[PDB]
Amino acid sequence: EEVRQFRRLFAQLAGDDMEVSATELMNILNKVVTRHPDLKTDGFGIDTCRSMVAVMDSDTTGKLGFEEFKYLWNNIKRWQAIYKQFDTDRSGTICSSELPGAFEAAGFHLNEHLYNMIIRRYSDESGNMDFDNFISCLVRLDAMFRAFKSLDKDGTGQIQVNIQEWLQLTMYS
Amino acid sequence: EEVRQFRRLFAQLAGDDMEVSATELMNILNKVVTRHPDLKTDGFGIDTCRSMVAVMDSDTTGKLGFEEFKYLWNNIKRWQAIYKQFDTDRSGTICSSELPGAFEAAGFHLNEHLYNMIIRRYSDESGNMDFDNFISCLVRLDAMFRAFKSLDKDGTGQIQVNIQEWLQLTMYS
Ligand SMILES: O=C(O)/C(=C/c1c[nH]c2cc(Br)ccc12)SS/C(=C\c1c[nH]c2cc(Br)ccc12)C(=O)O
Ligand SMILES: O=C(O)/C(=C/c1c[nH]c2cc(Br)ccc12)SS/C(=C\c1c[nH]c2cc(Br)ccc12)C(=O)O
Ligand SMILES: [Ca+2]
Ligand SMILES: [Ca+2]
Ligand SMILES: [Ca+2]
Ligand SMILES: [Ca+2]
Ligand SMILES: [Ca+2]
Ligand SMILES: [Ca+2]
Ligand SMILES: [Ca+2]
Ligand SMILES: [Ca+2]
Repeated sequence: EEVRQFRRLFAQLAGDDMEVSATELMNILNKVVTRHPDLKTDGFGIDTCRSMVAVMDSDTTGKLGFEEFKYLWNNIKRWQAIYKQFDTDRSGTICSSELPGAFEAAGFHLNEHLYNMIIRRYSDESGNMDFDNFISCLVRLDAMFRAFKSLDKDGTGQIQVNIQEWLQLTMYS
Repeated sequence: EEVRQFRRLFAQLAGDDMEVSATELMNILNKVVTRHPDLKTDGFGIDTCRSMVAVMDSDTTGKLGFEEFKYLWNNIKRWQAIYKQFDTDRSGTICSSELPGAFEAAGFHLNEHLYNMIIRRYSDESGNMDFDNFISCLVRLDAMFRAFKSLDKDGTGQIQVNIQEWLQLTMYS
């Protein structure tokens, strides 16, 4: 049903090597947002898309297999709905006061300091975040929570990170 | 003298707020790299410059002050010299086989696994890395080593962090 449409989508996007490259992902995300005039964006750039692919590429093939792509695509589908719901002035962007509500709706309850850091890193000079920056941020945030969770086997809220794992987790992202 | 020139050029670049934004940095790196055609590039994009600024913004103003800028600039100047030196076929690009000499000359000794990841994230389908990607990689890799070492004064090879700390450390595009 939806399982067959999705499988078709992935097959046609992934093409001859049966995995989704950064460039394939970039072209599809740009194709789709082009149809949503309520999402303001200067575009999905290659560098951003290589970042998204690396962070999602948990088997280190270089590209996104079916499950990796499914996980990402379904996140974006939920996250775009959130963005539109929380763009309560229809600017096409998420401003500083809209951001906490949006991230919280996505399951990320941060604190003022962390929201300010993300606005600082991801939002523009007026404190507005456009749609590709918003998705780029959430992919990584979601990945970073997941990485923490894997390392926190005993549920102490502290993790021990060796230098090798640190370099992999930050450089292959 | 060189010191006076550097201060003038920074003052001119930083303008009214006396700090260098990601957009200001993008513009000057694109203007300078165009004068060095041996450094082949598809350009410095805004996302890559926002990341550089973020990783260099140690007083969290959101932009690079004089000392933060100088430090990034001096690294870029050393690193461009290494890129030219280790580009032995003169392709304007750093191939997989040229990369470790270059990283070794920058002071970094990474295992094969980490090279594979960096090559997948930053080089093309032929294993060639262009100049903006080489610089983006090195600015990040340096910053990540420096971050880890700051938190591991004793050289245990490990750091311990909570979720807040982990997010502050990693939430870098
Ligand atoms: O449920 C799904 O898989 C959907 C996929 C989808 C929607 N439009 C598409 C266009 C192409 Br060319 C392929 C696949 C498409 S419909 S949900 C939706 C918005 C939505 C879903 N993913 C999005 C990504 C981006 Br970038 C922008 C908008 C997206 C809606 O109902 O509006
Ligand atoms: O060759 C040039 O264009 C140089 C420009 C230059 C020197 N000092 C500058 C200060 C600012 Br705020 C802007 C431009 C300046 S002199 S060579 C140099 C560094 C260097 C060499 N190649 C480079 C490429 C890129 Br992209 C960035 C810097 C590069 C230097 O003297 O530091
Ligand atoms: Ca493919
Ligand atoms: Ca993969
Ligand atoms: Ca808004
Ligand atoms: Ca954007
Ligand atoms: Ca400025
Ligand atoms: Ca600063
Ligand atoms: Ca070469
Ligand atoms: Ca490039």
